[PDB]
Amino acid sequence: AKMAFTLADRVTEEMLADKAALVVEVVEENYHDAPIVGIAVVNEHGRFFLRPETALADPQFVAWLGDETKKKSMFDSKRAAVALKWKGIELCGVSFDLLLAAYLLDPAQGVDDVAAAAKMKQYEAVRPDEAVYGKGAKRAVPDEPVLAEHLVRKAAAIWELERPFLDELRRNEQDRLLVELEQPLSSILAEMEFAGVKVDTKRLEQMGKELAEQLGTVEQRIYELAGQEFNINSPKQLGVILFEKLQLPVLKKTKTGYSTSADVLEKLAPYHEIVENILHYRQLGKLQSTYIEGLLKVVRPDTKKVHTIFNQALTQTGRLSSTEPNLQNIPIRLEEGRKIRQAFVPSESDWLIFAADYSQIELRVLAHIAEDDNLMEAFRRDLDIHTKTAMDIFQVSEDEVTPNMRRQAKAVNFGIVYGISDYGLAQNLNISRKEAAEFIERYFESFPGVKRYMENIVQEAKQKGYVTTLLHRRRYLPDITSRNFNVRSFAERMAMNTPIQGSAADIIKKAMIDLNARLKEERLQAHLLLQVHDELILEAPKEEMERLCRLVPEVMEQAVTLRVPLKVDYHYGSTWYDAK
DNA sequence: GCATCATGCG
DNA sequence: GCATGATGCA
Ligand SMILES: OC[C@H]1O[C@@](CO)(O[C@H]2O[C@H](CO)[C@@H](O)[C@H](O)[C@H]2O)[C@@H](O)[C@@H]1O
Ligand SMILES: OC[C@H]1O[C@@](CO)(O[C@H]2O[C@H](CO)[C@@H](O)[C@H](O)[C@H]2O)[C@@H](O)[C@@H]1O
Ligand SMILES: [Mg+2]
Repeated sequence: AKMAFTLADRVTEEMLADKAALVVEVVEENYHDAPIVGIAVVNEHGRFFLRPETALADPQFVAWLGDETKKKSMFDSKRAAVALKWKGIELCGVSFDLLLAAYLLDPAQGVDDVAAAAKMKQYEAVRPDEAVYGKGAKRAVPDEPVLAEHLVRKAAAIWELERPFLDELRRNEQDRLLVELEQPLSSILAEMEFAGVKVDTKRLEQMGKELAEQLGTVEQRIYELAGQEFNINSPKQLGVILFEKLQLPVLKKTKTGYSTSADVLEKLAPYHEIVENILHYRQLGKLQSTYIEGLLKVVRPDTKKVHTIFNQALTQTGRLSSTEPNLQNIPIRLEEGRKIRQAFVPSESDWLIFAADYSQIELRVLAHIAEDDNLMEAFRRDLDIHTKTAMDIFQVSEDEVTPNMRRQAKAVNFGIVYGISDYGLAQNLNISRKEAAEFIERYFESFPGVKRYMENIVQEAKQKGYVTTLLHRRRYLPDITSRNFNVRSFAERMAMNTPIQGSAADIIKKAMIDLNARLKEERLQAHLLLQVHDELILEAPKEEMERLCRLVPEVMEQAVTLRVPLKVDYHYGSTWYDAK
C-alpha cells in the first residue's frame, strides 16, 4: 500500500526534468510570509521529497523553479508562488493547476485539496489535508515520515490526474478558460497580494477614537430611551426591549424570536425614537468592529500593509472572493463609512490611487445575451438605464420621471438580472406581491428579448443540466428539476443570473490580464492592487496618471466585444477615498 | 458551530 | 443573485 519515493538529502539532476508535478507545501491557511514545510517532486525519473531548507538554498533547484521552460503541474500554485515571493524566489513554468481545473469543471464541488479533486476521477490514493494536519489550532505538521509520504502522494495524484482533467476541460470547451484566463490570472493575483495595500494606521486609530466616542453617546441615549441597559448587539435582548418593554408592533419574526433586521427597524422607526438610534448604533458598530479594529489586526506591523488573499476557486459564478482582510466590501454607500477609504493610501511617496469601474456591466451583458432591441438601443445611446426603465414600465416621458419612479425602476433593474420573484421584489420595494408582479410584467412588455432570454435559459438549464458564461465557465443546476417549488425557483433564478454575473466576471478577469500586458509593454510602474467585481484599483507615480486615464479605460472597454459598448468610469487621488 | 446582523456589487 | 466578518448563544 505504501508509495515508494526517494527522501533526498540533496538536489540531483534527475529532480530537474522539464516536466514535473510539484508540491511546495504551505500549511498555514494564510500563506503570506509563511513557512514552506516540505517539497515533493514527481517526474519521469521517479518520486522525490526534499527538505525546504535544503532545496531552497540550492542554486540549481532555485534556477529550475524560475525557468519558464521547465513545466510544473501543481495544486494552488498561487499559494506556492506567494510563499516563494516572500522568500525572494520566483516560480515560473506552471502549466497546469489542479485546483483551478477542478474549480472550472464544477464550482459546486467545493474542491479545496488534492484529495477532493482526485475523488472526482475515482482516484483515492491520497489523504485529505485535514486528515493529515488536523483542524483548528490542533492543526500541526506531522513528523517527516508522515509529511513526506503525504506530499509525495499529492504530487503523484497531480501527475496522474493532469491528462484526464485537461481532456474533460477540452470536452467542455474550457481548455482556453484554464490556460488563457484563470492560470495567467493566478500569477497576477499573486503579484497583487504580495504587493499589498498600504494603510494609514494613524488615520484609522483617530477614526477609531471618534467612533468610540459617538458609540458611547448613541449607546447611552439608547439606554435612556429604554429605561435600562442591555446588550444591543444581542438580537435576543433587543427583541425583549422593543417588542415587550416598549410594546412596538411585530411586523415580522425570526426562527428564534422576533426579527430586528434593518428591513424591520426602518418600518418601526416612526413608532419610537429608540429605533433610529439602534440603526445608527449598528452602523457605527460595524465600522468600529470590522473596519477599524478588524483591519488593524491584520495590518503588518513593519510595512503597515495589508495582504489580502483572493480566493480564485470559491464562488459559484466565477467571481473572486477576498479574506484577511476582505477588501471587496470596504464601505462607500454612507459617508461615515466611506471615510474608511481615506486610510488606504499609495505605497510610495508621490504616488496616487487610480480606480476604474465598469458602468452597468451586468445590464449591458444582459442586453448582449438576450439581444433585446430596446435594451441594446438604450446602451447604444448611453442612457441613464434606471430613468429609461422607469419611462418604459410607467409609460411616461423622461421629463415626467419622478425620483420615486426612478428608485423603483432601479430596484426592478437590480432584480431582473436574477429573475427576482414577485415576492422578492415586493419585499425590496415594500409593496404587495401583485403590485410587484405588475411591475415585472410591465418590464417584460418593454423588453421582450429579456423575457425570451429568461424563458430560454431556464429551459436550456433543464435540457443540458447547466448554464454557461461568455468564456465558457459553467454551473450545474440539478435543482432545476425539483418538484419543490421553492427549491426549483431558486435554481431558476441561478440559471438566469449566472450567465450574467458570470460573464461580467469573465470580462473583468480578461481585462486584468490585458491590462498587465499593456502596463509591461509601456514599462509603467503602475500596478494592480485590488479588484472589486466591477472595478480595478491601482497605484502609480503621479506622473503616470495622464497615461492611465487613457490606457486603463480602453483596455477594460476592449476586453471583449459585445453587441453594445462597454463603458468605464475612472478617478484618481491621494487616497482610495479621493479616487472619486 | 448555527443564526442574525452588517458591508460590498447588483 | 454572489460574497466575508463580527457578534451572541450554547
Ligand atoms: O490558498 C488559497 C486556496 O486554498 C483554499 C484551500 O485549498 O483555501 C484555504 O486558504 C484561504 C486563504 O487563507 C482560507 O480562507 C480557507 O479557509 C483555506 O482552506 C482554497 O479555497 C483557495 O482557493
Ligand atoms: O409558464 C411557464 C413559465 O414558467 C417558468 C417559471 O417561471 O417555468 C415553468 O414551466 C416550464 C414549462 O414551460 C418548466 O420547464 C419549468 O420547470 C417550470 O418551473 C418559466 O421558465 C416559463 O416561461
Ligand atoms: Mg460601477
